[PDB]
Amino acid sequence: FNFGIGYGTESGVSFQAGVQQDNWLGTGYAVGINGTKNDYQTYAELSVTNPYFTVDGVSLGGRLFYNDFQADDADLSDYTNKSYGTDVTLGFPINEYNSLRAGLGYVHNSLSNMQPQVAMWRYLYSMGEHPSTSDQDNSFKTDDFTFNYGWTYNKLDRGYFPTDGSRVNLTGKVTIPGSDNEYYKVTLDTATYVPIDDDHKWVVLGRTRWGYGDGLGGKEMPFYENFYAGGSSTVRGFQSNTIGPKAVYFPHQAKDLSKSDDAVGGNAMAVASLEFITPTPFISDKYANSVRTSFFWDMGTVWDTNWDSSQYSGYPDYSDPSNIRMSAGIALQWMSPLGPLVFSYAQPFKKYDGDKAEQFQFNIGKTW
Amino acid sequence: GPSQVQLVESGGGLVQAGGSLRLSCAASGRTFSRYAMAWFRRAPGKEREFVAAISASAGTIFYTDSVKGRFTISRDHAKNTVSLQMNSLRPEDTAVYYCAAKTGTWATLDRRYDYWGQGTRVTVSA
Repeated sequence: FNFGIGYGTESGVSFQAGVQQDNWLGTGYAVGINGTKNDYQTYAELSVTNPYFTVDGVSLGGRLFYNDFQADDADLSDYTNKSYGTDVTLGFPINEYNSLRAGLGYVHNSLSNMQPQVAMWRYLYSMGEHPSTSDQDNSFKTDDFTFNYGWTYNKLDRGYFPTDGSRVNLTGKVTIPGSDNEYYKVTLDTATYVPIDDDHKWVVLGRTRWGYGDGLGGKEMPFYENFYAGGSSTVRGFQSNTIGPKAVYFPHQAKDLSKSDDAVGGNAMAVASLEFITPTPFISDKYANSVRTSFFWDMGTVWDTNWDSSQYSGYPDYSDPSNIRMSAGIALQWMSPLGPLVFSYAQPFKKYDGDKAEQFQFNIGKTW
Repeated sequence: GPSQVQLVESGGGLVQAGGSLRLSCAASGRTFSRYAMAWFRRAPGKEREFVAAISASAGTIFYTDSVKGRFTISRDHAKNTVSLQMNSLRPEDTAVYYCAAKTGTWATLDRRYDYWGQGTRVTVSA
């Protein structure tokens, strides 16, 4: 039973515990139970995998999970999403640097505590529901079935502090007819290290992250699948999830709407980053593999392709993709004897109304 | 000092129908986290209802239609201190006004807030 604890600006205090047993009872199958807790998320799963579905090396694995998400604690317009479901996925190895995934999933979503807002209600209207705009004490449940696929490319020279090679992850999903929702969702992550000097102490890192999803036949993608940008892992110098559309709230009685700086996310995202890794200035004793220093330029955007700017002239056009946030700063990573250490200082030099600045960001971790 | 987060309401009292009152609320002790803060109220016969909220950044302000246009919620320059300026009051504003705090985004439901104050009485005479 292995644990882990962490503390950072993006998710607060993280707790992790799990255990893995292979060849369970001499049957070939592997079993595991894993759980994670955030300031905004509690997650737990149970998996049973067969690495010999075919002699060719194809694996057939199952998953049973529950997830509780409290959007207010992630700094989004308030709502609660308690979900659970199952997943069956095949994994195909292609070569040393490539692998594929194909699977089917079921997921139930229980939504509650939705503070009425325009974009969120636009999705609900597309689902035939007509909840009041004056009551946060509401409820909406869905049951979906999905096809899931993924591709992983990885040819790095080493896992920790890579100096050369690229990493690419592609994931996609789409609902199967008969589900409640009708939509698709795709994401692309890339990272490319290029060494400048012969000794690989000066390195250029280029990272990209893309996401796009949309509904089918009148329906929209559910707001609880939105993408988010801003924070330590996307655009440093911005508070986690602040980048993109902000909530437009309905009035409360027990066309007059309220502006806000509460992020909500969007169904389209584009994030890029250029990082210049250098040797640490006074720590170059020739055994400096424990620290990595870099300067970076981050940028990203998140928009709502279904925002109807004409009906909401008094409020920004949240469908425009061109409001590109940008930042620049410094970062230090350290494999210290107390655990992994990462911190950065960044300044946003391109902001938009409502965006929340967070110049200093860090993450601390311990594994036992 | 206190053994937990404490919210202390100040202001309030007796005012004429068309008068004004300024309430305040402050998180006692030392809190290193920024809180969204809100005002609720419970009338003599009715149940506890929402009045106004303001985000931690103060960028989001929200009122119930009853008091919209008459009340004004604002964050003080100090840590986690909010005020509620109530103008053109009315006998239907009489109630115990409670202060509520919350880390993360604001909300209208009382169960979403993590800390509450003891409340202050507000009385409006016809």
